[PDB]
Amino acid sequence: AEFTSPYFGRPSLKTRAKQFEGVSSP
Amino acid sequence: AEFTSPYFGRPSLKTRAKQFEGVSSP
Amino acid sequence: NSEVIKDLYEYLCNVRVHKSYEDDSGLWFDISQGTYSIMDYKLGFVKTEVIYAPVLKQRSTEELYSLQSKLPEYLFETLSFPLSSLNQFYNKIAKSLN
Amino acid sequence: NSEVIKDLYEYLCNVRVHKSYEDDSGLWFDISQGTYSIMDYKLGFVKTEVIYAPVLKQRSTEELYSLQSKLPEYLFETLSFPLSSLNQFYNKIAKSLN
Repeated sequence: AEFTSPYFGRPSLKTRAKQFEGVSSP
Repeated sequence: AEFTSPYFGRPSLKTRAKQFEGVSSP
Repeated sequence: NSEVIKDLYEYLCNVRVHKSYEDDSGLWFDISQGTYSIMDYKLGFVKTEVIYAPVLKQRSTEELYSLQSKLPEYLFETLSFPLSSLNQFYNKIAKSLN
Repeated sequence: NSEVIKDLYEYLCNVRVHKSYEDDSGLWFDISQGTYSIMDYKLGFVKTEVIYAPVLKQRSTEELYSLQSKLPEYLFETLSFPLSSLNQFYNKIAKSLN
């Protein structure tokens, strides 16, 4: 199969998951 | 295991999926 | 976790994506959005530009009358608009239903 | 389809649930919400009542300054509120970020 551009191509909020690395519940 | 009340217990919008039975894309 | 994460999106945003599928035209979503006034519609993504298609054939006459009185008239026909307007489109539906 | 359905929720509602987990206290969600101003927070559900916990320790001083100027002050501390206020809470964050 050939590469196809994703419908939602912009950088998502998936990158931000790392912000919760060391946090615990309050 | 014993039954436990779900956190989100109200009737959801999952029931409405049937509304799209016979519809096709425009 | 996928089912409880969708439950959160419903409580947080009053919207539920029933399912997705990709036809020849593009990627499509069956969607319901609520407040008790509820609207069912499809969103198509063609490559991007967005197609909105109301799902009204099943709704009763009383249901259609309530929605029509408050919702913008264009929400009862098919509509095409740019992807950059999708969040406003969501908010307009949300504001109109509540 | 779960990954593209989450992409739709992000474009439609400017919110992303990174993951869920259930500890002794209850069911928890890591959440980011955006417009480019972005806020990261946890929502806890205890059985129901909702606990909001901002995730700010990682953010830079410039980032914190911008958010603080526009967002309501209580959004920078832990907060507890009823489940029936969750959608308004989402909308208040959305309106403040945009």
